[PDB]
Amino acid sequence: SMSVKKPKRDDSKDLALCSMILTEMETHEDAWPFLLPVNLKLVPGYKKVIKKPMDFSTIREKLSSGQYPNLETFALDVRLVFDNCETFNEDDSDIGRAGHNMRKYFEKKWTDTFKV
Ligand SMILES: Cn1cc(C(=O)NCC2(N)CCCCC2)ccc1=O
Repeated sequence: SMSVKKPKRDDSKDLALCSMILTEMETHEDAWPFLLPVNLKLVPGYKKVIKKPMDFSTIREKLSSGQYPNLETFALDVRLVFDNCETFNEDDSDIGRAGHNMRKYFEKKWTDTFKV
């Protein structure tokens, strides 16, 4: 509360660590469905069904331009990528399984990097 300061973690490396994690995602073999925005004019249903689209390139732009206030908002956009993928794709489709694989891949790096 007012004048009662909770000790806080050192966040000074967060930008560079989130960037490294995103680089790992971008280079993963199963990243291809998520590297660019879904083409809203060529993919039936996407625009109406998926209320907040997100992809790695948009995340990279937001990270490179100071649009994430904290690491929690960065992980929200990452998780949004895979939530959208689950909403729109069958678990066993190529894109659907890629999303599941990428989510697991992300969450381990997140715990390994920040749950010190
Ligand atoms: C996350 N996601 C992606 C698509 C999609 O179209 N991805 C790219 C592709 N169509 C065009 C360039 C490479 C070949 C495949 C559809 C539904 C979805 O949920």
